[PDB]
Amino acid sequence: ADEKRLLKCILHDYDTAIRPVQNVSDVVNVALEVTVVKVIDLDEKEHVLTTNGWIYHEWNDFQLKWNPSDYSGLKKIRIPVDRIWTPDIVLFNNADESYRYVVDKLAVVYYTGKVMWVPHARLRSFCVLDLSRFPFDSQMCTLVFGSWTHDVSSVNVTLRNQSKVQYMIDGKEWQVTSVQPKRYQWTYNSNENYAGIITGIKLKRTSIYYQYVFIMPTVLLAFLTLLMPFIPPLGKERITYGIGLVLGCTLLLMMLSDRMPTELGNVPVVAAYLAYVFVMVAINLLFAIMAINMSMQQLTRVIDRLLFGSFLVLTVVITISMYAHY
Amino acid sequence: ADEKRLLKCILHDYDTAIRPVQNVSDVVNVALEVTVVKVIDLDEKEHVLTTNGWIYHEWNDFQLKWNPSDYSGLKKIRIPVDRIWTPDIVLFNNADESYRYVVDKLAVVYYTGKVMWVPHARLRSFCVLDLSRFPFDSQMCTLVFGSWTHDVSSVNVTLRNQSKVQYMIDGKEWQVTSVQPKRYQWTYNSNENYAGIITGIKLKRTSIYYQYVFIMPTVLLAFLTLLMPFIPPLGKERITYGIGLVLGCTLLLMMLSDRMPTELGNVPVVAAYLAYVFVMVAINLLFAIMAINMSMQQLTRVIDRLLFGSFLVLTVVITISMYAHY
Amino acid sequence: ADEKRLLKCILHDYDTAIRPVQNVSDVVNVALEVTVVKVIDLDEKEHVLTTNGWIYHEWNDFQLKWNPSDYSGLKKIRIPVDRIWTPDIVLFNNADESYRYVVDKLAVVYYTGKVMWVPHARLRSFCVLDLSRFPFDSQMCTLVFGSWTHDVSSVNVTLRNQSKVQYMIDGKEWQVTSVQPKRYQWTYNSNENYAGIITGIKLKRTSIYYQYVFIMPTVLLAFLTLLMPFIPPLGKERITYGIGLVLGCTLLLMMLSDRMPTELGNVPVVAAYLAYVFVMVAINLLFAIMAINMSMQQLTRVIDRLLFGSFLVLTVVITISMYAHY
Amino acid sequence: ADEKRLLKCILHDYDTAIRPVQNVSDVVNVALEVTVVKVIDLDEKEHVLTTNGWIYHEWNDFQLKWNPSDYSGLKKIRIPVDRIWTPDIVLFNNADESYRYVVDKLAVVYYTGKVMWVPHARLRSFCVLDLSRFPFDSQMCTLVFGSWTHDVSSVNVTLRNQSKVQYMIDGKEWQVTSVQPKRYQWTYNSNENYAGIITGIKLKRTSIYYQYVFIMPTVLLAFLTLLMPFIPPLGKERITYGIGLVLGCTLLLMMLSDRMPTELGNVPVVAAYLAYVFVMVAINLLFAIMAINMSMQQLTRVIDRLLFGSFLVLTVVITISMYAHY
Amino acid sequence: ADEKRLLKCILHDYDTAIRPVQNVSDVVNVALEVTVVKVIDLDEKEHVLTTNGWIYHEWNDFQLKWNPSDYSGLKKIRIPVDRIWTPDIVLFNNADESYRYVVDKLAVVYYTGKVMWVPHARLRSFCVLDLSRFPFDSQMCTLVFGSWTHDVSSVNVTLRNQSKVQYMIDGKEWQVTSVQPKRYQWTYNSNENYAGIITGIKLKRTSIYYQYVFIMPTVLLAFLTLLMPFIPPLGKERITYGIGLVLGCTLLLMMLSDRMPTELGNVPVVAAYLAYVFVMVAINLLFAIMAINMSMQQLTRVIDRLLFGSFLVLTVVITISMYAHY
Ligand SMILES: *[C@@H]1O[C@H](CO)[C@@H](O)[C@H](O)[C@H]1NC(C)=O
Ligand SMILES: *[C@@H]1O[C@H](CO)[C@@H](O)[C@H](O)[C@H]1NC(C)=O
Ligand SMILES: *[C@@H]1O[C@H](CO)[C@@H](O)[C@H](O)[C@H]1NC(C)=O
Ligand SMILES: *[C@@H]1O[C@H](CO)[C@@H](O)[C@H](O)[C@H]1NC(C)=O
Ligand SMILES: *[C@@H]1O[C@H](CO)[C@@H](O)[C@H](O)[C@H]1NC(C)=O
Repeated sequence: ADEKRLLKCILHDYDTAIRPVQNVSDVVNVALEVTVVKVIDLDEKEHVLTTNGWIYHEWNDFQLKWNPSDYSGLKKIRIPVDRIWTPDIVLFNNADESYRYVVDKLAVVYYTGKVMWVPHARLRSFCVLDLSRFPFDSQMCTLVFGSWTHDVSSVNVTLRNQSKVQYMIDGKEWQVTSVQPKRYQWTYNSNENYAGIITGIKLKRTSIYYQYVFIMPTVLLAFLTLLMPFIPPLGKERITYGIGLVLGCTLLLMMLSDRMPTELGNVPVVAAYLAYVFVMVAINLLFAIMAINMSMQQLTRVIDRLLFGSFLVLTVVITISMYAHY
Repeated sequence: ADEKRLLKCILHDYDTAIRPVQNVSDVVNVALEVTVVKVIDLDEKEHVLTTNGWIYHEWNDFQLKWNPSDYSGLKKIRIPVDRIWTPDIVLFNNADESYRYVVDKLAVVYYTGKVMWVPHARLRSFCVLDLSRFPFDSQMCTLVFGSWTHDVSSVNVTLRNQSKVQYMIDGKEWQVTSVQPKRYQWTYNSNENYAGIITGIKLKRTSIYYQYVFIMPTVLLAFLTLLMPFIPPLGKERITYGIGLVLGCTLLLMMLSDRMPTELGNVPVVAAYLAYVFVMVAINLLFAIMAINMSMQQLTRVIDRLLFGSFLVLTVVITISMYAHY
Repeated sequence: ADEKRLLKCILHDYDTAIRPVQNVSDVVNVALEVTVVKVIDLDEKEHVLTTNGWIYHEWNDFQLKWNPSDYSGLKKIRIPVDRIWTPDIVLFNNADESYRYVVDKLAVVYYTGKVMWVPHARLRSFCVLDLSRFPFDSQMCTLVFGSWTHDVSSVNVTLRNQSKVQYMIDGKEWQVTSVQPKRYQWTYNSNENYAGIITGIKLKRTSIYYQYVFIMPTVLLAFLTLLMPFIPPLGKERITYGIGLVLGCTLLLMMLSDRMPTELGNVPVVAAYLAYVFVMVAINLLFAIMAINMSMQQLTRVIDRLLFGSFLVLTVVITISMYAHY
Repeated sequence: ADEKRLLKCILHDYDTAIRPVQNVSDVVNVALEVTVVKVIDLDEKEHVLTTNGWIYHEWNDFQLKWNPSDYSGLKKIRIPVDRIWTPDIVLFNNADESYRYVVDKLAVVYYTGKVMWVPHARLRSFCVLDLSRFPFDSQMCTLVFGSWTHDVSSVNVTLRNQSKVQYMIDGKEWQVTSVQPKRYQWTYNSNENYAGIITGIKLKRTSIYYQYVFIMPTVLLAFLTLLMPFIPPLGKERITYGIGLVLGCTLLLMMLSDRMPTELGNVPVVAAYLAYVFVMVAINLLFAIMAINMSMQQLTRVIDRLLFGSFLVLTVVITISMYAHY
Repeated sequence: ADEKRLLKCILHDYDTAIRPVQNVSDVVNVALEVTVVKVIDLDEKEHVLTTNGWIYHEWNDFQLKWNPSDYSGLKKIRIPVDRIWTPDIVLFNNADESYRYVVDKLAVVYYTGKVMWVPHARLRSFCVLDLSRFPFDSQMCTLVFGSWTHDVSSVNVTLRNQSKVQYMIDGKEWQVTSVQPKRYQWTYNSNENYAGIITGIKLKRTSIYYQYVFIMPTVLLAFLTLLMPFIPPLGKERITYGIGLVLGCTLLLMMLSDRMPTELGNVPVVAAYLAYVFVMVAINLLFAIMAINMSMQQLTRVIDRLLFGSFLVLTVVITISMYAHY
């Protein structure tokens, strides 16, 4: 067949390690575009972002050159990348042992020498996230692609400006929206430059899981702690009520500590609210113990009334602040 | 032997990367049928479906052509796929790093050129599931198979209509039933088309695990919360009973939050019932605290009677609604 | 040396994909015997059985044939399986991504053409288990070995009847005993037959872990629930005692739900006993609340006496039934 | 260079599968010595021992033979094992899917034909452990190395008696000391013998983790249970104290069951002590309920005094026995 | 092209296993420098340090030698390491099964024969850590690189003194600072020396996670235990308050035991503080039980006053000591 003829012709002496430049003072312009098809997860316990998508490679191999008229058309031809040269472009913030692709067995080569690859992949990428508004947090995770072997004088990583589009994924957790990728240049020993593309995706947590698990038991334990100082001290049920709030808030703290990551810069607002509720139970237990201590003078109810007034107004302020965060 | 003769004959110049078409404007029709032998698990915590089954490949390789009379019969012959051409057909929603097969070492080739492969595999597939009726939920998970390298003008993925059958698996968790697969066409840059088969399987959770773990302690804590307002307030055991319900419902919430996934769109009905029980304990604690607060006028029992009446009728309505869900 | 001479002689034109039959209407009889050396674990949470053992292959390769007198003896010779033909026999219920062996680098070939392989392996096998008597359960897990590529007309999987022996392993968990393997024939599209061996091993759980973790706290919480109705109602300690049983039985339920698998057909007897204890605490709390409700007529002790009598006789019946299970 | 000359000379016709014997009735003596550099962990939950060390191979390859005077010295030469013959010696109790080495890329070959390998490795080995003295337990785990392909008539596994040394590792968990390795011979079908070395290492748990987590809360809950019968029954705080001990001992039991393995032969002494404390709380709750039951004759304090006396003397006996275990 | 000419010239007879020395009594000086770009995690539960960085190899290959004037410049050339010799330098304390690189597909070779490699990698390294000041602990973890095959007489591992720089990473967990690497020489059978570089990095935990999870509930439970002896004994709420502290401190202990590793040498200060709080609750429960025991002479308040005085002054001493640790 004619498809075997050009394949045996233009791969008769091809070496997969030779950089395809006609002159020694020349580079190859490798065009990249990462496109996410599905954001799988954002594991903040280990600061990784698991995602699925395809990275569009496009370079210009001048050694694979022919005219279609000698082969009766056939502009497109498909070669595995194990027999042609490929640029070593990997993630700059890879979060696993080795970088592997889902499909990497074919690459489209045109008659003009330009080569497309498009290997689909599952990318685990490190991305910095600040949990100062957990779980009502808007995020931004970056994927950095580039060459760690070839410098700028060997290859040139270029974004494609012909498709300056933006896309969105309406996940049930994250309302993922994309940011226009840019090029940022990393140096090496202040002489050699190692270029690379950077692509941000702006995650936005729209969750009903973390609200139901963390927001509503914390505000209801706050409600019970506010209901506590109407209990009269001379029956001996206020102290066991307070220690029940202590145990329930300890269980809620253990929930939160199981879910909140170790890799933490600032305290989340749900954690600060839970700490506020926990120390509020502590202060109310102090007031109950003092009240029953001098109950053995009996004009205690105005102290509990002003304590409920202060805790009511400050709890309304704190809850309104957390609602303004949401 | 004669089996070596045709193998050395029709693989004397075979290239595994050449697409087997006689004309350049021709495609190869690859027939697919996925068949599940056992659905292993549906991990909704990570939205994956682990299953075991074999995917039936069938294409037409015109380069492997011979007559049996020159080889004294032998219509069937078995070649490993590492020496012949195979289509790059993978899952469109694969949920692991790389796509691998359990057995992929043989493929049946006939004298008419048609090639069967049948590689058995363990497929981890992403599938969307809405837990609005957890755990009495009927589901539907899809397996999408297709080529991410060859377009429609190179290969053509075709369902086989000769076997339009349906099957079922009677698992102890899922009553798995199958749906007639169809073909859905995915586009690429609005010019190149990338076809593929889609196969739905309709899962149905028939579980006694999640009922015993979640349904019966929630309804029994509801029963205890309904029994609560018959306790007289002037003994100081109602408040510790209410905080015991608070701690028990917190433990049940921690059970549920351990089992309910983060990847959540809507709240499950067991979660809504547990939240209703938890806020019912909150309202009953408010009423008990108010009652013992003005116990220091003594006609409290009619308020507790009407409160039990309202909680009884609304609890019967909610439990009847959850039973109508089941 | 003479060992290289026959190796270069009878592998001078050997193809590893040719099925070794002299006539086209002939099969090769591959003799199998799986032998377990150690049953590692039975993970019922994922329905897998991890085991270690060697599978004894034995077939008849007529292409490796020589007389010892031309090579001065040397009946035994050892060839890696990468250079000779091997049958593609795998597990029919494999529970991992790919089937791999611990040692697969040598195979013994005799002068009569018969070939032994014996690759040792760690097998993860799916096996159906019914937990209707957890944890006093006698089990049976099956290992099915066969070819998914070669049919009956290509290879023939045969058990060896020369060694019809039975063995046993005295593990600290499982008293593992073996069952005589048999041959069961699986069909494919009702025309092609795909044979295979099946080997059952009869596990028997002899555990002191699950007894100490689950049986004794459940029966002691039953003992405390039986001790509950001797508490007089007019002190207000019966209700907090009952809610303490509620919280303790909730903790025990959370233990059991952590250990009991999701993949569940029937409720275990320890789970049914725990549910019975939990609803017994519910009924006793109902009786205590009713008693203290009409304590505000004072002839309550006969009701508690008959309640203890009914709960005593039915608890003795249930505990005797669970002991008869053991 | 001269280093390439002998490498091309004595590997000009080398086959990596030929067993290096001049006569057919000859074996090769492969000398083994495993040396542990660091014991990583002993996971008793899965009965594995993770360790790091190098296994010293030494055999006599008569096919790699030369005199140094033809190559101007160069007695030592270094060949990768992929081009020379190596014996297939693996662990007899391997605890992973496949046996792999950390470094296996070089092997030292001398001019006398003797070959050293020394591949460093991370070994996961099954070893039997009896937890009858957890966590004050002295242990012994074995590493068994041998060939599962070559029998005694092919290779001969030999310990080296020139280095009959013993070593020790002072870990913060295990005071690891080594035992002089010996040779134990395993049979196969009572005709073929499969030899192998066995090496015991005597672990000794010197832990402050398991003491602080398990020993001190159990003995302090025992202390509280002993303090319980001084509470007078006519205040209704003894029953809630006893149910608080029930809940605390249930939490401690859940700690222990999380840490104690399923793979259990005998109950640990900490588990037996916790069960004794738990049933002691049960007996004390029975005595408190009886006392408050006939409190409605008032000479109860001598019964509580003799109960404290019996529980004191038997608790001192049990604690002295557990201290004598330590 | 000219780039293929020298590649075919100086690799026309290259063997990848020959050590590149002109004389037999010569070594190759391999220059190493590990550089960390991001410290991923320090898992003290398994004593591993996961990090990302590149290790700078530099050796002198005299077999790859040419002048640029015969090839019109081209001093730099890039060869994959699979076709040239590379030194077998691995981690001496590797914490996984096999040592693999992220990128290892290129290596820069100059016209003077010196070869750079720079493979980026994710290193899991064992490092000793003493948790005597958890979580306010300054740490030091070491990465040891060297050859386990080539001795000092074959290769020579050398640090590069031209870049004696120090760097820092401002993580949200660890304020990572680097230490000047040195060379330490390991012996083998007291005759052969096996050199290697060692590089320390000085970690410093600056966390708000472990403080909020462990420090504040322990000090607040200490605060509640200090508030306990103002409760009058003749109401029967002191004992249930003390058992509530017992249950809350048990939950906090279970938090800490879940987070504190088994691999423990000394008790952490948070663990010692929690044990002190737990035994303080025990002593206060003893004093409350004694007080209510002889309440049935009534001058008890001075004993509780001196007990609060002693517990106040010793708690201030302990908390000031833990603050001086911080
Ligand atoms: C790489 O391509 C960009 C595209 O604009 C260009 O600006 C840059 O100079 C190029 N780098 C080179 C030629 O080294
Ligand atoms: C692929 O096969 C289907 C089968 O009906 C056909 O409808 C479709 O036109 C084919 N696609 C081509 C030929 O591009
Ligand atoms: C396979 O071997 C068994 C052994 O008895 C025999 O019964 C069966 O007929 C054989 N199958 C064939 C020859 O297809
Ligand atoms: C293997 O070596 C040991 C070393 O003493 C020897 O006793 C034994 O007989 C040898 N086995 C043979 C030669 O089969
Ligand atoms: C290795 O290099 C160091 C660098 O100073 C040198 O001191 C040492 O002697 C060398 N080792 C040899 C030549 O064996």
